[PDB]
Amino acid sequence: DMILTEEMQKIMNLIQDDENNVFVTGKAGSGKTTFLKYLIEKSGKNCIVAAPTGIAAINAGGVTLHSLFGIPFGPITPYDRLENKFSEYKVELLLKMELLIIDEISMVRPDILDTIDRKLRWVYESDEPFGGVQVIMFGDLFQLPPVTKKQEREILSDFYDGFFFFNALVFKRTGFHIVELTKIFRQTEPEFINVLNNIRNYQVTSDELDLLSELKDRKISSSYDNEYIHICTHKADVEKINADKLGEQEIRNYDIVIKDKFPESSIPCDLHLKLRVGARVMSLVNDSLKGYYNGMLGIVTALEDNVITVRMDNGRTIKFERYTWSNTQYTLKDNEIVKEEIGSCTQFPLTLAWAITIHKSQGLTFDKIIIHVSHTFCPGQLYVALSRCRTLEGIVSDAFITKQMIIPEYALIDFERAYKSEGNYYGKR
Ligand SMILES: Nc1ncnc2c1ncn2[C@@H]1O[C@H](COP(=O)(O)OP(=O)(O)NP(=O)(O)O)[C@@H](O)[C@H]1O
Ligand SMILES: [K+]
Ligand SMILES: [K+]
Ligand SMILES: [K+]
Ligand SMILES: [K+]
Ligand SMILES: [K+]
Ligand SMILES: [K+]
Ligand SMILES: [K+]
Ligand SMILES: [K+]
Ligand SMILES: [K+]
Ligand SMILES: [Mg+2]
Repeated sequence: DMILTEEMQKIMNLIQDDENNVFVTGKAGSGKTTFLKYLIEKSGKNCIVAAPTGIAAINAGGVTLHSLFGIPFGPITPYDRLENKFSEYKVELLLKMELLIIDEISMVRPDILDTIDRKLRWVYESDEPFGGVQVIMFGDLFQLPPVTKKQEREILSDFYDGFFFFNALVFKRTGFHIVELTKIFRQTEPEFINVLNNIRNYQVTSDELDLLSELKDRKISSSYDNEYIHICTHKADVEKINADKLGEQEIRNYDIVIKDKFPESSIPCDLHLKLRVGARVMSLVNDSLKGYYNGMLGIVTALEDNVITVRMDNGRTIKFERYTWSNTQYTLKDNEIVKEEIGSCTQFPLTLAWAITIHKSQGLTFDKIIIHVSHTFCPGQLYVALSRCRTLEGIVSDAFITKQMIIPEYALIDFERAYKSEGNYYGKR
């Protein structure tokens, strides 16, 4: 099924030289996550996969950056004392790590990368950036940026020119190639692709916003008994919609089981899943053999002790059983890095889905969406919402989309221009 595009080939070609660090990014729905999974499978026996959040790490089959490197919470400046001592076994592990793959790099503050650099140089007793470890980073700055507090920006401001990962001081001493994936798979309509790619970059014309005006529809947007999913900025609004529609009549509760070490912030499913016949639900896992994917929507038709029957919007009925997620850590076996399970959790891979937040929609595909617009969108939020849908016809909004809803981050525009001007490379050569 998978196509290896010229851009994907370029990435694989670059990493044949173990001195090359690489940032892989791409337009919405261009195969970043799929290609990450491909690269990991090809990445050999001294590779560690990490991500900045627990759910992202579980999804990637890796570990959190915080656990791997013992990173404290909050901003660390280059001058803050790093005394966090690793265990002997952790040191032995890191000394065998030849390649570090980081997913969702776009949400990582620059000081995090500098702390990783510092700790690896400490472990390797070396002046070489990252202790000489090869680094491959995947993300999308235009969809999934960091969220920072004012106090955090104020601490970092004396040391950093900006608050994205590429602002890390380590990139005065090393650098990375960039490959952007530009073949879009999710959308197929050139007109839709063109407006999405313009919105992505805040190069959109107030004149394209007319094409989007036809998406506004009061009746559909105010309906909750269709097969649209309501995409909202705020968790509280999503919770209210799902709770209101769930109601209190004939509800069944299904409790999570957690075994051993599995931090709550890593748990990707509901702790106490409450459903009824007729509830709109979304699948949380990819299982091609069983005929569902992460993000697939349906309606509950039956509830039993160990099976939840759901008629999916594609017409297929699926008997969902409980799914088990595995929490791992890396260890050594001989001189090779291997994974070991340290905990697990078990629950039906379903969640209520009349509504979803923009944040929880990240990376997912939908056929029919209702976008609840906001006059206080943050950068990338409208783009993420629109780019969830396969086709223009599947999108409805509750009000006209306007230029006020597209907030630019000019640092990102400048970054893109900078690396392109240097042969798709950023930092020290
Ligand atoms: N190499 C590929 N060849 C063919 N189809 C692909 C390929 N990669 C991805 N797809 C298809 O495109 C869909 C979206 O891929 P995905 O890997 O989620 O992209 P993404 O860039 O991570 N999306 P997003 O995080 O929303 O910007 C997949 O579910 C596949 O159907
Ligand atoms: K594929
Ligand atoms: K290509
Ligand atoms: K290749
Ligand atoms: K090296
Ligand atoms: K990016
Ligand atoms: K920099
Ligand atoms: K553009
Ligand atoms: K909202
Ligand atoms: K039960
Ligand atoms: Mg993705």
